[PDB]
Amino acid sequence: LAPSVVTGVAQSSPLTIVTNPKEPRQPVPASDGADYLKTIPGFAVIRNGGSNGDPVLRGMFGSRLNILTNGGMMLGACPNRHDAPTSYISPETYDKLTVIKGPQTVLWGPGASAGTILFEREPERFGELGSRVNASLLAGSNGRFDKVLDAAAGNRLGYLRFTGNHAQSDDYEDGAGNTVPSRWKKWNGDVAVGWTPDEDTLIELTAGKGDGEARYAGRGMDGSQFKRESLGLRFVKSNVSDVLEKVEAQVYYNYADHIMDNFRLRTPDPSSMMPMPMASQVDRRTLGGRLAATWRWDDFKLVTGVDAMRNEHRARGSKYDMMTDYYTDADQFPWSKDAVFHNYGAFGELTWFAAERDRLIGGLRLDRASVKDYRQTLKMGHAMANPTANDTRADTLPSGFVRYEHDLADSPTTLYAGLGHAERFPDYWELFSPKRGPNGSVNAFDKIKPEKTTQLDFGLQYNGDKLQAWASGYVGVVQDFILFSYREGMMGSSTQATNVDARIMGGELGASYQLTGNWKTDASLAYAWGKNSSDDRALPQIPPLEARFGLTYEEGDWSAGSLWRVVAPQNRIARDQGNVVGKDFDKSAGFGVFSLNGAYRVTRNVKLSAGVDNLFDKDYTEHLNKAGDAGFGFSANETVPEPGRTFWTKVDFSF
Ligand SMILES: [Cu+2]
Repeated sequence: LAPSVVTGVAQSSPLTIVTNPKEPRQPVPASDGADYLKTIPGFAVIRNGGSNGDPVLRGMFGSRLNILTNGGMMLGACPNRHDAPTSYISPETYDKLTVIKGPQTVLWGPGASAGTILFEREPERFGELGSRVNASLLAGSNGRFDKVLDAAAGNRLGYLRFTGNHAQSDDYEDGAGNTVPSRWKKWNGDVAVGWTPDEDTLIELTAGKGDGEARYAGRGMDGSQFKRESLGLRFVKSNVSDVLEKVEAQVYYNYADHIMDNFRLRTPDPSSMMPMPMASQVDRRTLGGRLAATWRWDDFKLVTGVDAMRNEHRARGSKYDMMTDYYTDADQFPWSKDAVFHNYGAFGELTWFAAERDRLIGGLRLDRASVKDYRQTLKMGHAMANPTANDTRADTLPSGFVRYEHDLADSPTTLYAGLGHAERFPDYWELFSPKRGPNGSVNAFDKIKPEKTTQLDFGLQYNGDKLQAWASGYVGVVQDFILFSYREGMMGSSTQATNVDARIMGGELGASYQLTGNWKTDASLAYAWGKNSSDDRALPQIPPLEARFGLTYEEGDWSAGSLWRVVAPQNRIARDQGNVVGKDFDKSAGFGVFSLNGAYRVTRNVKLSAGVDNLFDKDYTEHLNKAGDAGFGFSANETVPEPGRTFWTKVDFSF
């Protein structure tokens, strides 16, 4: 019953991790989605600044990760992924965070080859008139102040819910004494209205908005605006018939309106190729929906349904009169539409409960994806017609998987093995951001092929008395892996997208052990590996081997913890290759980082927790972090350092 700080999350069932994002986390997150994944083994984060990192799963980047919020897809608008999908998520305002590793589900949309990440809120459960309140406050080094409110009220027939947050921090320092360009500020407000006419029926309306800003040590521009607008309608109908367990219907609308520039959170770099003030505004409008039936009978469960999605991207930019020194801000010009995506899919998942110790799960999905290029012109020179203006392209993509789970006779042990095949239609960033496409093509839009992934997942759960253990491995091949290559060319830096063939393997494992009634210990390991077979060399942007060691003492109302994080050097690199955000250049040094936490239950409604992160003020950087920008003093290919010693205190309220 004793409160504690979360430093790692175990895998609680085959391929699946479930955690409550409201619990304090001990390397302390910057109020974004990527940081709350740092505690799940297998995740690493490309750091841009103090917040809004870009999540990598088993070395896989971007849309290979399927990231949903309440069942819906929120997509960013920045062509450089300043505003990756997790940058809009404040996890403390959600109730549950679920990760499913590998291409092992078809229920949640197309293309999820690396895994599926689901932030969800539970519907209120009032049976009579009442209210509940959850809230938290966090105070830390470098002006870190966070504020969270989750209030609801209702009765048997319906409810109203408000969740909200305001979070901010000044620039932090690395372990060498340097101020890193990294301040950020986030806020969210979301309302939910629930109608429960009877216990077999729920209809929920949601709407919310947020905004933010972030300074980016690792970019030429900062994010001065991360506007989000969200609308959602959900309908869940239970026990419809004796076999129809559940019908689910859902629509959602998500809008992102992002501004980056070189003059609101920094000064233009005189020595750079942007000495004049310069702003770029972009937006993304996403409309999608889902309809799913769940059937149960005999020893079988069948989930069947369809989904659909449309999204639209537009941009406009500022102007600088070199003669007048007159600046015309981006909002003075009309939006120019540049891209529209569509997807429609049908999916089905069948489970056979053979006997009591054996489960077979099989899933299939057929997707129809299309995209239209609306760029009339391309942006060295301002000229350039666009060769594929108003062109469309489409494909039809089947995906599926089979998984066997066997429960042992003489132990609390589950073994599993799965084969998955996933096909992903290319990203906005894979089609529109590359300066060049494959050789001989007119552009990336016209030629880049869908990515096709075939992977074996396997592993085991041990749910013992004093020992809790789990392991999960994977071997896989990727046909037409979409890879970025970087060139200088005096123009600046310029990117080419190509398709290559890849081999991947890796795994995660971890154990929890109750030493005594007060002492517990846990460890985890994560490894990922990648080879570019077409070019006979290593895949880029693969995080090195990582281990975590934790030790906790609990005693009635309080606990104390310590944590060692140890990561090996990454000597497997592919220089000047990567994705749309980052590229490899050097082998990384290994490092160790040490942290302490504690927690105290003051009462049943208020608990306190506190941590020191990186106690020894280690100066270090991660393999995947962005190179620092020359305008901030960084040498060439020197990557953004991680924070030095950091103190924080948190008070959680539950009424
Ligand atoms: Cu941007």
